[PDB]
Amino acid sequence: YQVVQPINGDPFIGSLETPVTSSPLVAWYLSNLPGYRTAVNPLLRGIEVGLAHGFLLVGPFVKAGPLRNTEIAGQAGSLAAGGLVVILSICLTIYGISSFNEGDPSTAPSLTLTGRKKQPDQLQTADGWAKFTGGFFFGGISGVIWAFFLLYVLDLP
Amino acid sequence: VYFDLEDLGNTTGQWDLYGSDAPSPYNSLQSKFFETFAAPFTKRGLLLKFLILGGGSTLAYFSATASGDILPIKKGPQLPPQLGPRLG
Amino acid sequence: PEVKILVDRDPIKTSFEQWAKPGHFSRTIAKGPDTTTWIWNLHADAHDFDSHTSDLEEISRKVFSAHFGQLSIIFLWLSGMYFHGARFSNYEAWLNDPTHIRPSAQVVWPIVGQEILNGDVGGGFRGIQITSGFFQIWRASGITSELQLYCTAIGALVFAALMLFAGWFHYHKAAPKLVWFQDVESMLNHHLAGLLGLGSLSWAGHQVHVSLPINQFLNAGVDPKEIPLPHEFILNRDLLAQLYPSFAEGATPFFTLNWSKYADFLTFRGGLDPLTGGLWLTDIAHHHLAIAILFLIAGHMYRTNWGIGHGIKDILEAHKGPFTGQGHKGLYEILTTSWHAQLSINLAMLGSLTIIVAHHMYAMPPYPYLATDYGTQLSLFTHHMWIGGFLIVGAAAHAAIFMVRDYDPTTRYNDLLDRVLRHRDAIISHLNWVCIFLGFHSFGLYIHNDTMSALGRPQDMFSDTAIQLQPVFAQWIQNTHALAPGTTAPGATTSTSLTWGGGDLVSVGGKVALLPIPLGTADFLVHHIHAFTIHVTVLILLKGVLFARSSRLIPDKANLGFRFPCDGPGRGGTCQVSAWDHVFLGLFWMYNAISVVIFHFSWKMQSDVWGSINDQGVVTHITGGNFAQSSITINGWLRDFLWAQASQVIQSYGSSLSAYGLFFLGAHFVWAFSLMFLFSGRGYWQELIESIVWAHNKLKVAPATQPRALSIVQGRAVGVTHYLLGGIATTWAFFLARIIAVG
Amino acid sequence: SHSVKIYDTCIGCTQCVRACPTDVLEMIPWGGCKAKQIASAPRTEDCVGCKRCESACPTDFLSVRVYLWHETTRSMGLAY
Amino acid sequence: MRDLKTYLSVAPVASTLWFAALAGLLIEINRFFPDALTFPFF
Amino acid sequence: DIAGLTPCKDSKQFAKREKQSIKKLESSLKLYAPDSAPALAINATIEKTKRRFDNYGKQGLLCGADGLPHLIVSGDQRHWGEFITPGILFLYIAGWIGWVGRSYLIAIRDDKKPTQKEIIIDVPLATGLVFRGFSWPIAAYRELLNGELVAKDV
Amino acid sequence: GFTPPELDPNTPSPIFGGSTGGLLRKAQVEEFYVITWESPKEQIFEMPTGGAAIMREGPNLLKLARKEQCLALGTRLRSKYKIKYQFYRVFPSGEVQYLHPKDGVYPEKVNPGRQGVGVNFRSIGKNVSPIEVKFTGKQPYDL
Ligand code: CLA
Ligand code: CLA
Ligand code: CLA
Ligand code: CLA
Ligand SMILES: CC1=C(C/C=C(\C)CCC[C@H](C)CCC[C@H](C)CCCC(C)C)C(=O)c2ccccc2C1=O
Ligand code: SF4
Ligand code: SF4
Repeated sequence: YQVVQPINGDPFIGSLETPVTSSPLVAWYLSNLPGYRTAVNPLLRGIEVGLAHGFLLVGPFVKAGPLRNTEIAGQAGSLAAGGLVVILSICLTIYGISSFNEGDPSTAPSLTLTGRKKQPDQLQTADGWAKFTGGFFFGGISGVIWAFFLLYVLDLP
Repeated sequence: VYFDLEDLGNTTGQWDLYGSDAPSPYNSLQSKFFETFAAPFTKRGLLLKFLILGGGSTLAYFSATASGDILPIKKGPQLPPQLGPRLG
Repeated sequence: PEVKILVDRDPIKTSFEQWAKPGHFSRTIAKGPDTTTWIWNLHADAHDFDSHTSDLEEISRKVFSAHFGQLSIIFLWLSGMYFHGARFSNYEAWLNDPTHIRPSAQVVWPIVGQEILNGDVGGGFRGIQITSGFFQIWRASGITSELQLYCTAIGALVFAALMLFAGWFHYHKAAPKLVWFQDVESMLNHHLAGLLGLGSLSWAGHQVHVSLPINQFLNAGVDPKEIPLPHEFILNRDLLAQLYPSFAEGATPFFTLNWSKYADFLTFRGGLDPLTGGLWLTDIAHHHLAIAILFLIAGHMYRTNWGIGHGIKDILEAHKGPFTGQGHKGLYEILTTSWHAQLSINLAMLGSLTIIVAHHMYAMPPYPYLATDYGTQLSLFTHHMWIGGFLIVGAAAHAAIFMVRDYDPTTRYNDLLDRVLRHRDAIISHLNWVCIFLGFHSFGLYIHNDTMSALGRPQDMFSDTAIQLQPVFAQWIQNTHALAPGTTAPGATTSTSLTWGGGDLVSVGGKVALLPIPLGTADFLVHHIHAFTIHVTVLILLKGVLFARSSRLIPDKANLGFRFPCDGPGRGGTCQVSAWDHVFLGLFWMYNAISVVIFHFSWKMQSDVWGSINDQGVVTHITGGNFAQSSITINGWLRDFLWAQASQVIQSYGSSLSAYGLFFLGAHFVWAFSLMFLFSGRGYWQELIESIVWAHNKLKVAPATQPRALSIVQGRAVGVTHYLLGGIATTWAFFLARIIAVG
Repeated sequence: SHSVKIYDTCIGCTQCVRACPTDVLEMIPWGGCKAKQIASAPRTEDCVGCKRCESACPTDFLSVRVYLWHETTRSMGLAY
Repeated sequence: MRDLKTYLSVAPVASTLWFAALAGLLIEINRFFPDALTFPFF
Repeated sequence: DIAGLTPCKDSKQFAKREKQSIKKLESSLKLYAPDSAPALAINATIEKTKRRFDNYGKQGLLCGADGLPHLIVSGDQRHWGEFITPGILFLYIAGWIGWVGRSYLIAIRDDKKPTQKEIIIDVPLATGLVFRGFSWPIAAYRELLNGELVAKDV
Repeated sequence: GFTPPELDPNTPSPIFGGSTGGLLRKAQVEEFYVITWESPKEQIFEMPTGGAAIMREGPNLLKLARKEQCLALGTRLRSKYKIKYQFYRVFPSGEVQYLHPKDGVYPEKVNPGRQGVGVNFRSIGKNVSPIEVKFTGKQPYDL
């Protein structure tokens, strides 16, 4: 008995199957992250990714920024997080402009790990990525606003 | 088989390892909320102009209207000027 | 199957005929030189035995005799050391006032004014102060008169003769057989019990009979000439009983198991003896006894000829799990066939052991009056650190050599190694990411602190006074060490070392010996820098080892050899793809790591430990505790460490330390000299030598041995050799001048 | 792709073809030299530019010449 | 014997003997005539 | 004197360097006993220092404002012992070395393996050629006039 | 006249557990290569990408990412073992292109059906100076 097996039974594809790669917990959890929901409108997946990251980014900027000890304005350091979301929404935007063209189809795989044919994820399409950037921006600024909305009764505010 | 000149996506491993392909877990109403309020942001060209100009004007506002209580560069020197090694 | 002595008679005749034939060992080199490159190859392949022949037996016999020659040279070196201690030294004067006399064992001749280097070292002696620490060793062993050092030098000369003769004997006369070398079980048994066990027992026997009594008399202030000779403690046991009473019994508690009586001279008190500053000699003798027993037992694990015992093959094969397949099966055949594999393992372990020695000897001074000879301690630490680093780089080199030359899955397979090769990509990518993360999260903090201190924002730095990054784990560990005596160590009277236990500051002769070492944000940053540099060195060396055979760029790299320049300008460029060049770069990075390590050591000891103690207990360190605030900044390391402590070496002219002032600049010179080789390539130099050869041939004075610029590999070898020599010698001169002046 | 050329100084020892790691060189019949054969480079699209062929040419000066030209995926030695 | 003399004629050994004799000579010259920035005998 | 320099016998800084150097050695001497070996060593260094300074001042060495002997290599006949005379001595020795080595390379260039006698020295041939450099300016000059020193058309 | 063997899929592949040096997205969208050989028995052979594999008895098919990996493995198949080998190129469309041995004869052995490509009929030092090809798309060696 052995634990490490070739990637999907093919030894000549550059990868391996390990508990980190191929495991029911890892496979399910990654299959349930919004970036891997290959049948959902990319606008909504962008909303979730934007909400999670915009919410997370507020913490470090507020607690480590220059105005951190000047409590008069340190709570407004979420603006820096919001500015990074703006910058990242530009990085996301300019990425799709160069990667996918208007009439180009999806570059995502049109297969399944079991061989059956599949409908490619619309995220690797020009309009799909545009919806994801718009969703990430909307959820991003919403995540920063909602994170700054909370401030009190926390051990590290 | 693993080598099939017909389908090279299966031959070269062009698979979706962690794609779910399941229907949406996001219920309705909520999705329509985001699909109508995040609608104008999904034009990548318009979003690019909106981000650059909007972000640049936001940066210009908070920089032009800065405060001496927040930035030492605007507060300026509060002490009398020093004296150079020989000159002023 | 039966371990026994096996040799051949007269395999190689003793004659000078092959002396007169340069390059006799190689078949291409023996034809003589057509160009000058020959001259270099003769020295590069001088010790590459497994490339001179393919017979493992010849190789093993050559290696055996080379070991004997090395032992002869080491014994000659020790003979020189003891003889200089006897003939040109002030050891008898240092023995009466060890706290004021400077140890010296070299006196220069007066020819061109170099007699200025014969500086006033005390005891009416003009010489060169030594930092090797032989005085402390000779005092700990109990040596008093120059006659005993003379006799030790003569014995070392005789032993050098014996080793040289044995080297000649086991190659030209009775030369052992392959199976004899391959009796690994017997060899490990004799090295654990016979070599290490009986050696520790012999040294414990000396320490309980000579070191302890003579050192008691030295501590009491008795004049060394008025001290009884060591053998007088072996005849009249009244002398031994007047110092250690248990010797009045006569090995009776040892046989009756009343060992509790021997606690007089076999103790577990720990810490330091406050009179000498070294570990309690009774504790060291008890230690050597315990080590002797442990090794004498461990030398019985492996079976030989009497059934009982282990076979390493079975132990290896039995260790295989679900992640590693049939792991360890095949390793016994690998490690009994390849010399380079054994050399890699042993170089790695011996280098890491040397580093461990460097730490343990500073934190637990073993010899009397060693802790206060700051020059000797700093020099010992730095020297052992460099030895260990070089040996580990050599481990990497020989692992790669084994990969290229002795690895073959069709004959001697191993599952663990094959599995490692099947994901070298993942291993190297993850180590690469770890190195990037550590580089940002250690040195980037230094850049942050520099930029905050320059912008007039000392509260936005990472400091003990601002954003603190306390090494809580190491602090808690040293605290747990401090509280161990009497709790998780009831037999221990004091702490394991003084750097643990709070309080208990030991000082000798007005200078401090040891005290609790603080650990703050500076220590945290420096430890992370050390981890990062070690990781990058490991990345370079291991990536060279794993990709020695094949890669996506060159799938047949093993055919090109272990040491080859490149494989052409194609594929974008293939320079420095050989494993040899990976060792070549790992040399630079090992230097870059060890240098930061030793600078950390120097500044920490001069800031928070070493110094002068008052009569009332006021300790002022060599630098005024400036480590916490200055070392958290690159500009602080430039100013408060280099610029400040290089004063002694740039001011040593006109004194006995002027030789260090000369070596400082000479090492700067050779370091910059290496940059000509490291930044250039041999094509330009060959094109220059072309015009030079024209000039020579114009005047009928061109040599037959056509001049040729150095090879690419030789260019890199010369470059890294000179770079390392220059850097290490610069730091050597700087350290020695600084610590001998301010010590 | 890199350009490779064969000059008529070639003696026909077939050494450039043996050293080539991507099968770019060939040995064609010829009437100029004693071995009745000369080299040719019909598959420079696979040429990587290692100049392992030039390292093996005994002619003075070389009879194989590799002029490094426009880089491609094949000439850069990329497996990705 | 002839092979031993041929070894003594090799480049490093001949260089050491030659440079040792040269080093000793210059040392004795600077021992009987130390310092000397000039040619004083005119 | 020349270039504004003053002879070292006249310079006060030159004599002050000799004083301070000797007094510095004497300061090291007081630490040791009069019969000691370091004492005789320091006394010998003091006598060697006096001899050095006296010799420099006696042979007409010029001193600067720093009290250190400056050398004049313009060719002024008052100071030929500072460069031109030792330089002619060097050129005699250098030509000797080059001429003997050249004679050796010419003698072995017709050997079966000329490289053999370049990595294993033919000491008998060398010992017979080392004394031809004694007359190297003559043997070289004649080879210059007879066309034997330079290889034709190279 | 020579006829290249067509690539037969479903041909056995050597026994191998898998390594990280295998195919990547280049094989999916750009190209990849396939080497085939016969072999007499089951043996162990070092892989040009990773560790060791078990060469199956009878026809063997092995897909690699680069052409140089194929020729390197083939050369070792011809040296250590005594095995003939061919290899092809495979585009993402499914098309196959025969590569080596082109003529069915090894390239180091002269074959009469071969034509000259890039063969200059002069000494290498008889090329022209670069000024004589300036402002033209020529090189002194293309001629
Ligand atoms: C401190 C560093 C250093 C040093 C010392 C040199 C020195 C030299 N370079 Mg160099 N260079 C350097 C850095 C350095 N370079 C760097 C970083 C680069 C960029 C890659 C270059 C690129 C470069 C080029 C392109 C060229 C040189 C050339 C030269 C030589 C010029 C000739 C000369 O001046 O006579 C000698 C000067 C010396 C300093 C020699 C000092 C050493 C003496 C001989 C020591 C005596 C030996 C003594 C007995 C010690 C015993 C050693 C024992 C172990 C045996 C010279 C030896 C040119 C050349 O080749 O000249 C023809 C040449 O074209 N250099
Ligand atoms: C109790 C037995 C014994 C002892 C004391 C030693 C000791 C030593 N062995 Mg050894 N060995 C032994 C048994 C022993 N061996 C057996 C049974 C085998 C397998 C057959 C080997 C095979 C072996 C190999 C292959 C090598 C060694 C080497 C060494 C040296 C390692 C370097 C060192 O530690 O420096 C420390 C120096 C000392 C401790 C000085 C003491 C040396 C004494 C005088 C030697 C006495 C031990 C000797 C075996 C007795 C026989 C000699 C007698 C006939 C005259 C060392 C001196 C290495 C070597 O050759 O080094 C030259 C090495 O390559 N051993
Ligand atoms: C017990 C330790 C040990 C042993 C037995 C060996 C043995 C061997 N090594 Mg190795 N190595 C070691 C440690 C060791 N190494 C360490 C610690 C390193 C890290 C630096 C290396 C890195 C290394 C490399 C990169 C290579 C080897 C190679 C070799 C093989 C050929 C050695 C040779 O002939 O070189 C000849 C020795 C010389 C030409 C002398 C060179 C002069 C040195 C480098 C500078 C001298 C400076 C000196 C210390 C101080 C200055 C004095 C000066 C001013 C006079 C040989 C079997 C070579 C090989 O081909 O592998 C098969 C190879 O390329 N080793
Ligand atoms: C001072 C010169 C220098 C510097 C800065 C580096 C830096 C580095 N080396 Mg290198 N190296 C050097 C000299 C240097 N080396 C020399 C002379 C040699 C020849 C022996 C080598 C040989 C060598 C090898 C063989 C390897 C490296 C590797 C690395 C990288 C390790 C990963 C890391 O630490 O990430 C962190 C990055 C840094 C520490 C650089 C400073 C980053 C600052 C603090 C952050 C500033 C960011 C800022 C926002 C920039 C934006 C400004 C914008 C306006 C432009 C690293 C970037 C290893 C590697 O590839 O990585 C795994 C590796 O394999 N080096
Ligand atoms: C300078 C340099 C050289 C030239 C270096 C050379 C030629 C070293 C050899 C010089 C020594 C001094 C020649 C040996 C002289 C003999 C010992 C004979 C001398 C006679 C007596 C004085 C002993 C390279 O060959 C080279 C190659 C690759 C990368 C960089 C470089 C590089 O930088
Ligand atoms: S450079 Fe290399 S790949 Fe190109 S033709 Fe020459 S040998 Fe073949
Ligand atoms: S290596 Fe040179 S001489 Fe030999 S066949 Fe090729 S082109 Fe001709």
